[PDB]
Amino acid sequence: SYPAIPRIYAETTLNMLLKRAKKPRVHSIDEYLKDGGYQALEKALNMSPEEIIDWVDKSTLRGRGGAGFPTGKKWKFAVQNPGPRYFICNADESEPGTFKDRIIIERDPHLLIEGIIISSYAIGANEAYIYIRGEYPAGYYILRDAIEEAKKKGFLGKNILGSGFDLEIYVARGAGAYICGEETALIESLEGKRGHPRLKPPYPVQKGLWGKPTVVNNVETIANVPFIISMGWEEYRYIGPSDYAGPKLFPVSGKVKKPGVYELPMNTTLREVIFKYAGGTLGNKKVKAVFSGALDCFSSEELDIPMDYSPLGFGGTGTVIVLTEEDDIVEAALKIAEFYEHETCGQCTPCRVGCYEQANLLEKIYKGEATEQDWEGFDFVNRNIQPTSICGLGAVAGRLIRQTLEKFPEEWEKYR
Amino acid sequence: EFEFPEELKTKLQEHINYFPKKRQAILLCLHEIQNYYGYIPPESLKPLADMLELPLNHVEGVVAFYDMFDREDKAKYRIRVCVSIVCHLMGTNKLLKALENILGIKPGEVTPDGKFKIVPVQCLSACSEAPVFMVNDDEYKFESEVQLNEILSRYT
Ligand SMILES: Cc1cc2nc3c(=O)[nH]c(=O)nc-3n(C[C@H](O)[C@H](O)[C@H](O)COP(=O)(O)O)c2cc1C
Ligand code: SF4
Ligand code: FES
Ligand code: NA
Repeated sequence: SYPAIPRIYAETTLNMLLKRAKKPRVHSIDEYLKDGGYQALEKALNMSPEEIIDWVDKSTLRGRGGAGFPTGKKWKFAVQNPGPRYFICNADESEPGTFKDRIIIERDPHLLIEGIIISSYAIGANEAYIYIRGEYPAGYYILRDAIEEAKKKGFLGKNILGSGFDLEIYVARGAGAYICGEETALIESLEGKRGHPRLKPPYPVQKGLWGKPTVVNNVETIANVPFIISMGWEEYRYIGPSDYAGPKLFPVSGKVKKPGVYELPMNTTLREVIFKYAGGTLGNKKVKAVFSGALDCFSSEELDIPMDYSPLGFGGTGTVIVLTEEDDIVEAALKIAEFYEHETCGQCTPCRVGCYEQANLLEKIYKGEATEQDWEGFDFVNRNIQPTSICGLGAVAGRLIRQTLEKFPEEWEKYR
Repeated sequence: EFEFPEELKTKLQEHINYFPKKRQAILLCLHEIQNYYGYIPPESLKPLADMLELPLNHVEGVVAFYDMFDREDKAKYRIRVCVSIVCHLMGTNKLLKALENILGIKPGEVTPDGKFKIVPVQCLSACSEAPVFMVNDDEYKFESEVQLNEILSRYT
């Protein structure tokens, strides 16, 4: 028995990452094995670590955590440095609108565990971690049980399947900070400290957990690793566009008929995600904007863009929050400002004071209590959260809000 | 003078022995303490620091940093209400109004019996099921006051 989880709708056109996770229930090891589960691990243990890295590289798989670094290349960088090495599964998923990772953790934990074992073997890590946000208690108990199921079927522990490879997967819990998804802050939290990002360089692949070479990968990235080994890199590269190949999970929310997670190729357009798959809008109202998580804002004129990591593409993590004609953009921008205000770790002064002031002044603007000085101050602060910042949060805290100012000036001017 | 009840001490020692290094268990221990008492008693920090082999200052800093931990209000059930973008768009205010009609409390408040506390939180990452809330570890989609009332009646 696990804590209650809402039943998120999940649909797939590829039947890969959502093969089992399209069903809202825990798929235990017996059901997993019946589908050919852990057979990719068996094949991997018969291959050299260098060969697995090459396949993952040739698959063109890129990070699903937001930065899109090529996964195979990240592994090459880490194995350049001497051991012991560490493998970390980033299950901190806390960005507004993003709920793709949890459905893998909660419904197909073994797809994630298998991915972790293959990845750990590829980089020579004998100790792996799952760092899962504190607000996923069910996901935590499901992973602990699944790890024990894997241990009993001999997929974990010492000398896994007579290969001489040892691995233990430890599950760590977060405790309320979005910043703990930042790979260096996650490592600090795993070391039993406050989740404060470290100045980069050094990068985790060189000096991470206990100053040792550390590979941090997102849940969704790791969930592709069993498919790459099972299918082979070539067959995997055939899925979707050849330049942005493989399956991709799209968490869709807001004013859509069918909100949920969609497994689609990355040549799908934003308009197709909304209208062809998510069933269009609630009450057939006009789409006003799409928020790419708390990162970007796309207008109704930008829906024909592809859902890939190209510069003109959707980018981010494929997070789709739909706002229709009746949704106030200034009220929406305030919710984004409030997010960054609550999440800055405060190490950097323009980030600490800029995230606070952007939200404080925007609330004044929204409530009709802003002076002309507050209006000018708001514009200044929004353009000045980034200076001296040592992590991605300070660099993006004003991005989406700046885009609503540029794309919806008529709406903002109504608040003047 | 402060002592952890044996049943808690045992669970705490298990977390401390779980990771390769003792100090890595700090967050698991603090979740355990809060689940046992319904908050983090200020007096529990010194015995925990000793067990983790960390200075009291380090533990206090960690408790202050992580938002899930509450050192002030003892509450049997924590009602975490998402106040972020998607739940806002889909009905956070309807959820809060329903909670006030049922329990008589607003965000940050605790009922007179110490049973329920409304905690406003950022995105719980169940956005397709907005407006979202948790009741301790259980997570739900808010539908209506009638539906919410039935959910809350399960926490006695
Ligand atoms: C403020 C901030 C929050 C982040 N949150 C997450 C998160 O919840 N999950 C995640 O996997 N990556 C998150 N990232 C990105 C990670 O730092 C990192 O790029 C990623 O985990 C690497 O894995 P990938 O290459 O598989 O994408 C965040 C980054 C920043 C700057
Ligand atoms: S940029 Fe912001 S969130 Fe990142 S380390 Fe600096 S203060 Fe913390
Ligand atoms: S915005 Fe409420 S759960 Fe994501
Ligand atoms: Na966290």
